[PDB]
Parts: sequence; structure tokens; C-alpha cells
Amino acid sequence: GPGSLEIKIRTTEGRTLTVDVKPDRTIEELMEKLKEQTGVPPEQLRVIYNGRELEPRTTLEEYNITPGVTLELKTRSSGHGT
Repeated sequence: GPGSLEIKIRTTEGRTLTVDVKPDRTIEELMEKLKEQTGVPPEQLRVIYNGRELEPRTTLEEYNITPGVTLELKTRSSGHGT
């Protein structure tokens, strides 16, 4: 296998990020990386692979998050609470 893989994450800020992650990792990882990259809190975002919505609880291998792809951030405008 590749071990890890270099993907991209276009944000609600309109910028495209570029991080490397492993296919065995969860979307929680992707949300963690984009947080420390652009600064935006992932709890208010949705990761979008090639026009598909990705939940944090699910793995990368489940969505075929392969190297060279562009994930997008569509807003998740609903807070858990105060």
C-alpha cells in the first residue's frame, strides 16, 4: 500500500489546503488537520469528497480518500448547544 496519501481540503474561506493522512484514519483526522491549517473550527463544517458528504465517525477507506483529491468544506450551521 501507499502507507499515507496527500489530499487537498478547499475551505469555506475559499482557500485549498494540502495535507497527508493514512487511509486507515477517520474523517476526525481530516477535520483536525484543516483546523490547524486554515484555523476554522471543524464542528461548524462538513468535509465533502468529490461531491459526497463525509461524517467524522467514518473512515477514509470507506470514502476512497485517495492522493490528489479535493475535499470541500460546506458549512454545518447548527451548534450542539451552549
